[PDB]
Amino acid sequence: TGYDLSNSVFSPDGRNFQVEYAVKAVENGTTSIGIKCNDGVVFAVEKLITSKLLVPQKNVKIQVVDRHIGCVYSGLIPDGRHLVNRGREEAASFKKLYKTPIPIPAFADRLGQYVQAHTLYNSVRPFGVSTIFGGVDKNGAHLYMLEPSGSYWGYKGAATGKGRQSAKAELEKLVDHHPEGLSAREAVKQAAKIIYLAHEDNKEKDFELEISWCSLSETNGLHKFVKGDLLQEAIDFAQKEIN
Amino acid sequence: MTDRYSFSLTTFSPSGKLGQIDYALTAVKQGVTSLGIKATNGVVIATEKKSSSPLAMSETLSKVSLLTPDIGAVYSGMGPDYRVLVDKSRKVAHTSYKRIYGEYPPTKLLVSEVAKIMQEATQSGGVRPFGVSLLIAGHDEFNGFSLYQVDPSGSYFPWKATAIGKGSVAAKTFLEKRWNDELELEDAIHIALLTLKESVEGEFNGDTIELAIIGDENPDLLGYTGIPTDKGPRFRKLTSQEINDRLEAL
Amino acid sequence: SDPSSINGGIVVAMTGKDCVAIACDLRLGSQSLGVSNKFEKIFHYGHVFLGITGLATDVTTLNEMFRYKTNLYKLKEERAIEPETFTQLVSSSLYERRFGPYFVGPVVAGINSKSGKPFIAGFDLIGCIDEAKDFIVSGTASDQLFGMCESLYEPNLEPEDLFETISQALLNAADRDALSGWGAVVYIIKKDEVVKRYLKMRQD
Amino acid sequence: GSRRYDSRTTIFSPEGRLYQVEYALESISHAGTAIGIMASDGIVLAAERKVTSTLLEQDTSTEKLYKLNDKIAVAVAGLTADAEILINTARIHAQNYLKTYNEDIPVEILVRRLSDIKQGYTQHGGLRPFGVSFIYAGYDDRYGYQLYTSNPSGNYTGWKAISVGANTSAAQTLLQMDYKDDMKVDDAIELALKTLSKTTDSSALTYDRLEFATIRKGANDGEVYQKIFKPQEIKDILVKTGIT
Amino acid sequence: GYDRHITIFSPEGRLYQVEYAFKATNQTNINSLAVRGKDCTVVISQKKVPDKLLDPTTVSYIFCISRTIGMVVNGPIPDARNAALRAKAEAAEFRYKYGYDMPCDVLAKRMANLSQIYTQRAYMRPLGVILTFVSVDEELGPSIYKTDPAGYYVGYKATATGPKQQEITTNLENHFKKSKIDHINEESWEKVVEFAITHMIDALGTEFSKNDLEVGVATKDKFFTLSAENIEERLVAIAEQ
Amino acid sequence: NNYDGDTVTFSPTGRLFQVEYALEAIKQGSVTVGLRSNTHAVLVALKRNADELSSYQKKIIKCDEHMGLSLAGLAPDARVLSNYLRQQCNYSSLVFNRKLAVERAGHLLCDKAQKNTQSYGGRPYGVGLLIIGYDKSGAHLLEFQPSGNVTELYGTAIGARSQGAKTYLERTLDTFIKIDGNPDELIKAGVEAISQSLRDESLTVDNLSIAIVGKDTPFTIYDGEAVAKYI
Amino acid sequence: TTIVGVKFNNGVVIAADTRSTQGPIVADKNCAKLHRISPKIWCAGAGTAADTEAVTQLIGSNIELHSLYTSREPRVVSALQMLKQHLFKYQGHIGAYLIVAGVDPTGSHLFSIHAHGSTDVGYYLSLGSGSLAAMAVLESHWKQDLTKEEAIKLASDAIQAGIWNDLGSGSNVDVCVMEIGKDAEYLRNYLTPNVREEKQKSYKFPRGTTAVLKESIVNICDIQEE
Amino acid sequence: GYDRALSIFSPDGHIFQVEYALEAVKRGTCAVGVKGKNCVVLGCERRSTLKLQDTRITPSKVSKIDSHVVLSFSGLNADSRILIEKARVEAQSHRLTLEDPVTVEYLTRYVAGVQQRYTQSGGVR
Amino acid sequence: TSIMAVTFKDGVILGADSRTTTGAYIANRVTDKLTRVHDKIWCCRSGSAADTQAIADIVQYHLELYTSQYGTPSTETAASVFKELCYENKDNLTAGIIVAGYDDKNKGEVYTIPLGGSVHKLPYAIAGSGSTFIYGYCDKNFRENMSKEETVDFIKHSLSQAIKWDGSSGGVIRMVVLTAAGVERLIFYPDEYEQL
Ligand SMILES: *C(=O)[C@@H](C(C)C)[C@@H](O)C(=O)N[C@H](C(=O)N[C@H](C(=O)O)[C@@H](C)CC)C(C)C
Ligand SMILES: *C(=O)[C@@H](C(C)C)[C@@H](O)C(=O)N[C@H](C(=O)N[C@H](C(=O)O)[C@@H](C)CC)C(C)C
Ligand SMILES: [Cl-]
Ligand SMILES: [Mg+2]
Ligand SMILES: [Mg+2]
Ligand SMILES: [Mg+2]
Ligand SMILES: [Mg+2]
Repeated sequence: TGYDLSNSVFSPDGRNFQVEYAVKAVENGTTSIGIKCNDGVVFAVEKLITSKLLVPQKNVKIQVVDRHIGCVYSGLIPDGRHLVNRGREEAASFKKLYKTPIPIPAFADRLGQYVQAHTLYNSVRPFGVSTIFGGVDKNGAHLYMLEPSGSYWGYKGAATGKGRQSAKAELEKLVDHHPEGLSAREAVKQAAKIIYLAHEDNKEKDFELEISWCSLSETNGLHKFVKGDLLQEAIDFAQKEIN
Repeated sequence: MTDRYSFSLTTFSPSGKLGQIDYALTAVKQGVTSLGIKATNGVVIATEKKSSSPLAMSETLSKVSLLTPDIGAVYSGMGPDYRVLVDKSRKVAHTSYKRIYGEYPPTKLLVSEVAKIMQEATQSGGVRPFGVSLLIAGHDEFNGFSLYQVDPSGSYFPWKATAIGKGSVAAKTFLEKRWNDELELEDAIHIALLTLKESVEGEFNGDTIELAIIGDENPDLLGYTGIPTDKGPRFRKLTSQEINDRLEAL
Repeated sequence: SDPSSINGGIVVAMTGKDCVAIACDLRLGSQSLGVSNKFEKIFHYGHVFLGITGLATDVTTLNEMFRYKTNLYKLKEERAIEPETFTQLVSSSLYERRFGPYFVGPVVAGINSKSGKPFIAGFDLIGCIDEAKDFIVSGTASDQLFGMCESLYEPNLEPEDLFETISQALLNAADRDALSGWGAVVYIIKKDEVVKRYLKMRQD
Repeated sequence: GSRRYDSRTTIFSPEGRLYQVEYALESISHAGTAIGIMASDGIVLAAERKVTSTLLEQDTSTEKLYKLNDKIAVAVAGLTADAEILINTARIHAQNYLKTYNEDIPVEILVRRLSDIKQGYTQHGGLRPFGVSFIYAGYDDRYGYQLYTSNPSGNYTGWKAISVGANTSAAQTLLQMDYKDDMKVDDAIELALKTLSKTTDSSALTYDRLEFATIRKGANDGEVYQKIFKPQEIKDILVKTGIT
Repeated sequence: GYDRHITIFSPEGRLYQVEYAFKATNQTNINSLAVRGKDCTVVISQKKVPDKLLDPTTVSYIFCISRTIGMVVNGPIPDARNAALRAKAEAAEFRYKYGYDMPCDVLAKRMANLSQIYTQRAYMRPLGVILTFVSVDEELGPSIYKTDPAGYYVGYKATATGPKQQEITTNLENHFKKSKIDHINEESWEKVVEFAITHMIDALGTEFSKNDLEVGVATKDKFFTLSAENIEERLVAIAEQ
Repeated sequence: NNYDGDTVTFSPTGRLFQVEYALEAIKQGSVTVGLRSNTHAVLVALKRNADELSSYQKKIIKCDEHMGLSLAGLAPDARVLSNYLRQQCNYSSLVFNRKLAVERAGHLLCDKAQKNTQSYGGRPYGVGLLIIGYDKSGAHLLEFQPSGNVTELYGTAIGARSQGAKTYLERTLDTFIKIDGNPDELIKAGVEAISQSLRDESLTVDNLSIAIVGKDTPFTIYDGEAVAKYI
Repeated sequence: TTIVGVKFNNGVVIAADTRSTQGPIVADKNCAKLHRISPKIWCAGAGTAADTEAVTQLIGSNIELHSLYTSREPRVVSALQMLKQHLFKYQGHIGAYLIVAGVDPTGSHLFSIHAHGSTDVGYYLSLGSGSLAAMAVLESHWKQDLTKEEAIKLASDAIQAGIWNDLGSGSNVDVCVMEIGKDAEYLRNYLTPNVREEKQKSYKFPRGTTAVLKESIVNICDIQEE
Repeated sequence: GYDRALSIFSPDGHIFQVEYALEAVKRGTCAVGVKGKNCVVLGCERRSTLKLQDTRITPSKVSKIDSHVVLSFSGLNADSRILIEKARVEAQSHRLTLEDPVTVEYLTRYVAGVQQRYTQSGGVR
Repeated sequence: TSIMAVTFKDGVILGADSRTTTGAYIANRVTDKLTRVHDKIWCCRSGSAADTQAIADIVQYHLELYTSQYGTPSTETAASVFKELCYENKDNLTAGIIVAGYDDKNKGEVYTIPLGGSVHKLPYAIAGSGSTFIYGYCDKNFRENMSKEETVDFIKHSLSQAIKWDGSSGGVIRMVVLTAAGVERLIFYPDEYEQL
């Protein structure tokens, strides 16, 4: 034994225990989801209200990369911010050289290679976040989820954090019951519901809902936050479904 | 990131042993048998092509390598370590000799350069020693024919004939009884094939044996005429057919 | 201003039957001012002889450099360097200063100890090799030496005849150059004896 | 991080010794014996090759006696590959000094340099020390004939006669017994061989197991010759002195 | 026992971190196969999509390195993508510096040499992947060269990688014992893909739908992967004889 | 236990012990309170002395005319992070003729603290900060933890016995948020809040440290007889 | 300097003159302007003679190492890319103008490379002070589908044009023939059209003609034994 | 470069590497210094375990730093050479910039400064 | 050097002369000034042969590596990589480059990069010393959405005039046609285009 004390050490199994320990920090975090719709993507996240002293709508968690990509993460929040900062450098250098805004698959591999690099050496610690991200490019909508190991795939729906099993089940129903696809406005409503349903795992403290979207029709293929009347409409729909 | 292993991974133990060099020599012992014999008019180096799978094409894996037109190398131990040493050995023959003196290094000096690379893996920060022993055979105008062994420590010794790896102890005894100072090259090849048969379990033919000589100049292998002082390489790898012909007179 | 003609001086080398000859004047100047009549321009590293004309600081530096390099060569190779190999070392050494060169005109002369073959070579300041059969010339009176050598020289001269030819080539070329003269030295080189003769010449 | 795997090669023991130096000296004690003897008219270097084979090419072999310049030679005890790194450094220092001052390097200046390089590997860098001890035999026009030794610590000392490697305790007692100040080179040759003959772990001392060298003013008039003895010349001196 | 944590020799002369990296190789539970035709090289790999939420079009272990070279990986995807990006970079730099397309066997040697360094230098860990490189080389013709975490590489007539490699290996060994030739004697690549899929079915004892396989094909001057519908046409031809 | 030797090592339950140990240094530090209305933002700090001969350790640092923080934990680390905020505030003014937004100041402190939690050799910061400011979107109060977590609040407290002040502010939330255009009453509410965290000792003239920033009020610190008014 | 390259049916031929000049003075009457990069890849070099030899030996060395690494015979396009990228880096300060030719697995090739790093393709090329004299002969007599015998004739005729009409060129013609599936033949002094006539007089001196101050034996031998 | 902190504090407020360096000095041959009214004398021990020594060439225990200052030592001989060299260089540097030889106090302060620096620098003992 | 790129209905056509000069001496009379950076992205080179060859080689490398990672690059992306090299190394380069390419989405596109390193997207572009003499002709005769035969005639007639008046231009007129159908090379000899 001792194989789990140092990063980049293969156990006799062929496992990197330090990466597996990072996943535990992710599992410990709040619930965050992603839904791929007809012409775009929707992101949502659970924000635990620790105290009445927290200013509502102010501690924003979802982050924009370039103008077309949304990122949301569960686990160590600072680690997520560090990864998005790197993401913004990658997207800036791509646009500087190639002119076109970075495609989503291209962007995914930039984060992927960077996170994978933090499993190659004992001088660094793996990332304590799973990141759900995506947006709209020239080839249409793309949703991705990226784990501490550097592993990422494309998703129809994605979920991570404490309420992930609950969320995954609700996402699996939508995929089966809508093979022709889901509209952007529908996906915002369904996103609100799934966070409310996933809140049963964090039922001790009350929470604040936060949604964002990129849609070719609804936002012109730019990342925007859901605000005001459209946010309240999605909260009302979510509150109706739990009762 | 940064390489934060700036300290030695090979140190002296209380008994005065260098552990990582001893363990490297153990890895060499587990490796397949290779040998070298020096004749009056040439040198022969030989080894078994231990094929990992029959689907593998063993012609694509070269255990006997040209370093310069007049110097060849064979090994026992870890093949990958040997491959990168052959790359570094070829480059250092140019950078630290041919680019300065306009001629290929003599056998003893190239050996010295390979030894120096292997010594540095024994003392430099954050590296393990090379897990190979090399046998280097060569010719040069002022020293004639020569055969050298190089160990993981960086130590090198000249030999009349020797063997390294799996069945070295038995092979060296066989060579001591057969070797004299009046051997022709054909006689040394005959002895090399006899010696190598003892250490081989399975098939013994031109497809499972790798054998090269340092002999006469080969003008047919030079690739151009018109310069009288360039008469071609002394290193020649024997063909599958050329080995099988000498196995009938065995 | 021109570094190759501040200090002045000349070297010439020739081949004969089983022998080579190399010769130089002894002058060092500061342009018009004569400074030294004892500045020899021929050096040797074992049986290989090197003449160097041009800027005197560089002549001295390059001699010190090739002594250093041939000393280490002998310790590692366990034998004296040969003329053919030394020629390649001079070429390499000069070309590594391609964009900041030594202002010199080197000349190699010697007999290969194994083959017995007479060998001479010349170089430009960045190390290009001229390996002539007949003769090599270098320095501020190189034009004058080309004229003397091209008429006086014949192949396969005996050592004592070759001495007269190279001596007369140097002396008469030196006397038509303002920056060469003030004495002269001739080396006659055979496979296992070398004779060094100082020549009597006009001191103006 | 990396700290976990660091041996810390440059630290003191609670007793104030350098672990790696002490363990390197233990390594050297198992190496073939090398002897240096200084006489009025020259110096002798003798050394024993370690358990050889009948198939080792002896005439082209050199593991023990190396030439540094035309006036200085060394006898090696320890890792040959480590010695060669240092030898090539010493050869360069000698030529650097000759280029700068246009005089051959005095023996003590060359010895101090090599010794200072060894010292550095004990105080900084976190690398293992060189597993080598040298006997320096040399001549210069200030102190004449000189013998020195250096060890992995980087400490060096001067000697009239000295041994390094295996069985130095036994060898130093035999030299201390038969050495005299008015001794000559021919006498010192005989003492060096007699000392190895008695201290060797081999059954008998033969030509194929020895390397031998002399630094004489036995060179026509006022100069110094280094002689690295050939296999046939070692065989002759073994018959002359009456050991075979 | 720190000789099991970093790439230094054990008393037996072994590198445990290299051996454990080989074990990571099989973590994906996927089997790959590579064979050579007359004019082509075919590589097939199992495709498993366990999650219904995954986009199946983005799940792949076959990579287009250059126009001529394809690479299939046996091992975790992060290390696979690490190796892929490096091979792509190396193949592009080669063309720029030396003015011709990097040969399959030379890329394999370079990637193997990189792997060798991770076994000798302590700060770098080995990649838990086995890289199978395929092309139709302009000098050597149809080519299969495979790399592992030890830094070993060799050429192959055909090869197999994964948990059930030995079963596939013996199946192929037996076929080449009968035919007594180094390749599949077939004109079209379509029939060489049909051979590859047939002999994988026989060896593993499982049937395959269009979504259960992933196919790559090397021809003269291009390497390409088949779509689900291109595989379905292959599976129909196998069933109809 | 085995996983607390350095910041580069996760525990089997996914914890970073070196960070949690740095978080402990804050709890040992002296209490400090932060609270704001719509017009003004206030810091109140209980300063700690070594003995009766010694001075009271300063707790409040000015970063710009419109921004500053109070500290609890290692004072030298607060000097490093406050110096970094002074520079980022200064860079914003010089390059963009723009006062640095309080929210963006939080984001920069978070990212600086994070780098020290993912790299070998270094150590986490051993201090917690309460940043107040008035920018283009009105009054703001932030809480910085050396984990990297920065949070925007109406009010809060950090240090020893901070929970008492934090409960009081949670009750008074609806009252003190409405104290607009009355600096004295907002400070009274801050002094009454920090009083809930005292035991044995009371607020004396060289004990108490108050700072305020607002609509037409530069960031100013009150010490000595300037805080006697509020005792 | 007069260098030419001529393509033929099954290969490429390269030719050059043998004169080296320092201003108006002929330094070398038998200069070698043909360089072997690899056994079947040769080039003719014009400009700074030290630069042509240095640049062909550096790339020739790297080509040999590359050939060993890839287990493949070297390609002309490789030598070309490596030469042009080196010369471009040094912005023309390395004064090497080369005609690069050879045979490899791809076929027979002929390129020109200028000191600044530009490359040209062609069936016939010429470089140096004699290029205009040589190119006049090539433009007059070159045709598609030349035989080997015709191409050596055309190449050596183009060099002769340079020898006679150009003051920067003289002495002899060097040729190198690179045919597909054959060893490259390097014909040093293929033509010798400029042998100096017998002199009118012998200038051999009587012995003792030169005045001598001092004689001494030089000690070339090492320090002696005994 | 090698950065490892070899000289560190222990729970009882001791620096063991510095204390173990004093143990090396204890092992060294005895050295003594006595100042009179108009002179100073430096006495040094030579251990008689080493005979067959050449006393002409063997490093002497007292070293001149300048024409007017001397340095003797006890401890590791190889270590002493590095302090003597640095001191001799600083002596000539002082003469070159101040146009006056070092005071004995100044030369001492310099050597002691070098010794101190090697107790809180990374990678050095 | 006379070079042009013209966009028509089915794609884009690149045209160039074949003359390289050292002073008044024609070093090469069969030069190919049309160079491939991708299957359907080509460029016209004007200025230093060494500089334009070096730039094209680096761009071909960048787009090969782009293709391996992100699939086929846009003509706009190719022009951007050319611009980056030309703009960031403006002090040490003499290169005027016309970038021409065919997408299926965007169809035929032409980008010109003059000395400064600026980029200009145009329906057609002319450059090199020869271009000065045909600004009048090209402006009067260019129409959008021409046929292949009309566009080959337009380029042939334009470069014919440029060659006639410019000593720096001459030899053959080379053309490269970029359409959905693929890549066609054309050559037109003096006896053909001189009598126009
Ligand atoms: C030939 O190029 C040179 C040989 C390699 C020694 C030498 O003959 C020479 O310098 N020739 C000069 C020459 O041809 N120069 C051409 C030229 O200037 O056209 C090169 C410099 C190419 C630019 C003659 C003497 C001008
Ligand atoms: C053509 O551009 C060159 C070929 C690519 C070799 C060559 O013929 C040449 O030197 N052309 C010059 C030229 O066109 N230069 C242009 C220009 O004049 O516009 C540069 C300024 C770059 C635009 C002729 C000889 C002037
Ligand atoms: Cl490599
Ligand atoms: Mg005169
Ligand atoms: Mg005069
Ligand atoms: Mg490793
Ligand atoms: Mg014209």
